[PDB]
Order: sequence, then C-alpha cells, then structure tokens
Amino acid sequence: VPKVTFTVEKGSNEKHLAVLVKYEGDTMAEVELREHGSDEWVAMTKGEGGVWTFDSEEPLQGPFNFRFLTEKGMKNVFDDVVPEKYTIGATYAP
Repeated sequence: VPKVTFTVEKGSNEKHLAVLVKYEGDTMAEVELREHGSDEWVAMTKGEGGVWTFDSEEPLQGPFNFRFLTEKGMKNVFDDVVPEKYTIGATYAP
C-alpha cells in the first residue's frame, strides 16, 4: 500500500524547492525530483540537512514529480505532487 506524502518545507524562498518527504515507517535513502521538461529526472540535493531542496533555473515553476529510493529498497514515481500556487506549509502528493 504505497501512500507517501511530501511537505514544502520553509527551505523554499527565492527559487528553492524544499520538501519534508516523510510518512513514518520506511527509511530515507535518497530522493529524485523532476518538473515538466527540464532534463529528465534529477536527483535532489541534500543541502537543507533535514530535507531535500532543488534550485530552479527556468522562470516557470509548475508541478513537480518525485521518486525516492528508500533505504529499504523501494521506489515509486509521483505525479501532480505539488500544485500550481503551492503554499509553504502544507502537504501535496498521492
């Protein structure tokens, strides 16, 4: 029963996209973030220390897509995770 959920952490400011991917249970290994037409899946960047952030380059910022790699060894793609006008302080995912 795959039911994960992220959380746009405060890490987001200018062009940062932080997420508090954590639903208790499994473990944290690595995370991969997408966009729409950037350049295929792009492994996140553990720069926040507690969460995963992403530096956007394009002027447009629509929905995102994730597919962590839990230490346990279980991946899964996620579409329509974050909305259009996301608000840092909520959850957006399947």
